[PDB]
This record gives sequence, C-alpha cells and structure tokens, in this order.
Amino acid sequence: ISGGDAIYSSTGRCSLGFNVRSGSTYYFLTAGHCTDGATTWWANSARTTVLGTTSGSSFPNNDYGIVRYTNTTIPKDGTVGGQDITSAANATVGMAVTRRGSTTGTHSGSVTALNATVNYGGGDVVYGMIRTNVCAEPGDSGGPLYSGTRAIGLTSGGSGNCSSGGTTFFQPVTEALVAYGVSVY
Amino acid sequence: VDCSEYPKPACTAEYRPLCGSDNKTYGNKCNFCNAVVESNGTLTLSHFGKC
Repeated sequence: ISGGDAIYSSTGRCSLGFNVRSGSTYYFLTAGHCTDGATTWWANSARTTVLGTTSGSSFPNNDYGIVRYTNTTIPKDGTVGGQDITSAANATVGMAVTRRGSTTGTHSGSVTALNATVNYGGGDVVYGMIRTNVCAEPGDSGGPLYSGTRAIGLTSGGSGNCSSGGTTFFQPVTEALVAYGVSVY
Repeated sequence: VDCSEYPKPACTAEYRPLCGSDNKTYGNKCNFCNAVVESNGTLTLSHFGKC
C-alpha cells in the first residue's frame, strides 16, 4: 500500500499520506480529521485486511494523525503510487506540487500561499496551512502532496472540485514528522 | 442532517457519502450542505449512503 491509496476506518474513507518509520516500527501518516475518533484502519471497504491502529491524532489546530501498522505482511512502500519519495521539504510560494488521493487520483498545481488559516466551522479551525490551486474531493483527505521525490504535505480540505477547479489546503508534513519522531523512507 | 451553519468556505475531504434529491452522491455532509445553499434551498437529502 502506498501514498494516495484508500484507507477505511469505522466511519469512512480517507487516503494514506506517507509510509514513515521510527527504528523498526512502521507507521503511516494521514489527516488528523480522519484519525480523530478512529481506532482501527483497514485496506478495503469490506474491512478484511487490517492495516493498523491509530497512535496519535491532532485536529483541529493542526491536521495530521499517525497509524501504527499491525499487519505484518502487507507491503509498506515508501512511494506515492509508483513515485519514490526520498526526503521531506518545506513548501515555498511558486513550488510545483502534485497530490494523489483515493477518489481523484493524481492532480498537479502550485503552492500559492503559506501559513493560511482555514476555518472548517464549529470551532474546527486549522492554522499554518499550505494553500494551493490543486483540486481535491471527498475521499482524498490525508493523501500526499509531493514535489518530485520530496514529501511536502497532507491533504486537509478546501473548496471547489476537479471538474471546475478548486483550492486545497495541506498540512505541512515536516511538522508531523517532527511531532512523532518518524521519517519518510 | 441540518445545513444551518452553512455555507462554509471550506470542507474537509473525508468520504462519508449522502444521496441528494438530484440523484448525485455528495461525498460528505459539508459538500452536501454547501450545495443545498448554492441551490438556494431546493436540493434535499434523499437518503444516507451513495445514490
């Protein structure tokens, strides 16, 4: 399973962000709004292939969560679909980026602003986000935003859609990497 | 589902589908409620889950 592939919790479907590890323990990152309240994660809608259990969740304020893999045999590729990822980097204005998600597949665009505040309502406000002109639709939450072989962010949300065009905000991945002490591989 | 606090300028992108009266599957409640607002209250909820 790799970045952008579907993941299912008991309440819905999101996308896997990036496979990461600390020592010999493997985890995957995704959006915090997907990890909030979820305990177990599976690879299919039928819930027959277990992936793992939520180990941390930070949403709102930030939007990132991490799942510890408990499935011993599934391949945990350090890629996004087939693209390899080899380091993490901070987004910059004008950067060409690509997002992969389980509903819309792969879509590219550029970073248009940094440190944006996105108010999802009811007190769910997230700060510090990357603004882009890449589209995203339900199901794509938590998928990776990458630039070449660099990991950049995790899909959070936005407006619009891939047919007409949209604006999606992403949680910077370096913040998540540092909060959990993990690294991309 | 109650779409009173809508519209909302942004929606998270998790998938938990709802079936609108226009026969379209809306991917989550936020996307459904922004479209109810956009239609000026004419779209309604047919049932939960995909259409």
